Amino acid sequence: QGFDVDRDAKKLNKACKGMGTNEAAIIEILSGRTSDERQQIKQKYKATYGKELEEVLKSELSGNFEKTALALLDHPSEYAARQLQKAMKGLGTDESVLIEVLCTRTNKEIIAIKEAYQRLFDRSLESDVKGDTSGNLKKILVSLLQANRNEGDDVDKDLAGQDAKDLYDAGEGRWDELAFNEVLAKRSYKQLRATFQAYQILIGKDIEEAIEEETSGDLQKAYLTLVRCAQDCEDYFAERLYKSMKGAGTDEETLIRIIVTRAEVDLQGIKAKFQEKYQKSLSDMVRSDTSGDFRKLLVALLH
Amino acid sequence: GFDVDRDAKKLNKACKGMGTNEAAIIEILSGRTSDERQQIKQKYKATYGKELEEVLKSELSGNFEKTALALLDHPSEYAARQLQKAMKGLGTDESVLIEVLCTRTNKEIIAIKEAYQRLFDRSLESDVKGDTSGNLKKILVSLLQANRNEGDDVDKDLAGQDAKDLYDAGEGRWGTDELAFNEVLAKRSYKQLRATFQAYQILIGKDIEEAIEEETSGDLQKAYLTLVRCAQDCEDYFAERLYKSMKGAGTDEETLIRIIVTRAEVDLQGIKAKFQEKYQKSLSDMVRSDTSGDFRKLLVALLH
Repeated sequence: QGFDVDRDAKKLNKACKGMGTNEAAIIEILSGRTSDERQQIKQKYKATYGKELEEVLKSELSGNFEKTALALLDHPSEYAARQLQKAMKGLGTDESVLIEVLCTRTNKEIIAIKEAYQRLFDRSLESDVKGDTSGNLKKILVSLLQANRNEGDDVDKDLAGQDAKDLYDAGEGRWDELAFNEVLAKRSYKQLRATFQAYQILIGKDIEEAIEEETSGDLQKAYLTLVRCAQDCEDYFAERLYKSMKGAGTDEETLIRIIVTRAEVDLQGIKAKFQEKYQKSLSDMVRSDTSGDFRKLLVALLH
Repeated sequence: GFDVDRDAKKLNKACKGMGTNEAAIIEILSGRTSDERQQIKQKYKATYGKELEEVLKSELSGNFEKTALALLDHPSEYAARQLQKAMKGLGTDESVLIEVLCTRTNKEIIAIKEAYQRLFDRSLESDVKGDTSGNLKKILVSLLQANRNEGDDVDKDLAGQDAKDLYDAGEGRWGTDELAFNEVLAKRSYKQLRATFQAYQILIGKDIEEAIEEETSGDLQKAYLTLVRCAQDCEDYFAERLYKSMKGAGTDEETLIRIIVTRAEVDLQGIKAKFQEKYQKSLSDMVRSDTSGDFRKLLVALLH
């Protein structure tokens, strides 16, 4: 009945500036509330308005802005379970996500992940791990799933000395992998730090050199991850955040998983170690390697 | 302090606002012709000082953004983008390259070559020669010449003679003469090729597609069958490609967008009709069951 170019270009402007206002409100709520507060909001939303909040966002958000929003609406253990289930695509496939989660979680966190996995997918996380890995990698990951790591406060100096000697002899092929599995999975992080410094004194190498020389493949990555996590877990995640950005493609899945799951664990320590390690802030590199509403949400999560 | 009722109320306000704002964007991107929204894109830049495509990239995401930006490009430019994205190695896959080059007229092949030069400072013919191989390279370059006969006359003597040539080029015990198939399927008219196919059926007893499936292989076969099917019934070709791109939980949504967008003002209404007859269900219904979110609303709106 009459093409009005000025009318159409006007309500497009009104709609676009409305998108930015609403997304700003969504970003404000998701990045300004704790996980428990977000759970209270999500429950109150469905009671008052009769719809599941996660469902409403699925129908109006897209891309990595939607993935981050739904990740923040899950419990940290639930999103970790969704990440593990998504990454297990058969034997021989990439295992980095399974190594990252299991080698950096406490006993209570691993138990919460195993509970979430069983509830979300009607199967045990251990069964899928046994069917997706093999060799000594299966042993160590299934071992970590037992969630029985020593988590006391005390250090046994004589035990740290004996473990260091046993780890060196296992690299020489005495009584080659069962010793690394037992020490790295069951000793406390504080006990392992004493074990590593004793290994440096006795042998002359740091334990990471010995691992790089005596192991390879995904098993080496798991041992190095357990060592890095016990010495400085914030430095580990800072490097994983950095390496996931170098490139125009950018593994944004790793970016979301680390920022969301570690938010109320050690995200502030990760940001400090990141600045000290790369002379740039983690937030500054998000702006350099992301864009759109997804960048705006991550920057808000980094404060 | 922390007010749960306030934040949930603020969220419901922001959620209803995004539904309203997206409805306004969908109603315009699907309610205006390509020329009409080309004026809106330039009018938006003059009135508000920001390019519309850049404003949408910062607020839209996913395949909703991909469709929105596809509707704001000329169908020649978006076809050139699809070629540049799918071109990434000597082997790889050539589905997008075969689909576009074997279904466009001379006027449309030129506009893609022009847009590809303007967008990427590169020759589309040059990039094809580096990505393709074998006789698939020779036929796709031959289509890029945009010199196919587009007359209305049909030479019945030539249709019968080309039919004999296409049979002799596949019955040679030395090797299938692929240079002869590249000649007929690329330079004869669509209406001329139909007569060539009818003559081949009468002379040989096999359909021309049955002869291709047992005398060529790989992507060269896919290029031939695409040329035959678009010359025979191009609305039925895109009807199948739309159907098979959705049969599955994965759903190739890139192909779904590329077809609906590049063929919107060409023969999309003919594609929708052939889809209904071919599968007993409308394209709008199958899209409604194999997509979700604001991406589904924008597709349903594009199908009217």
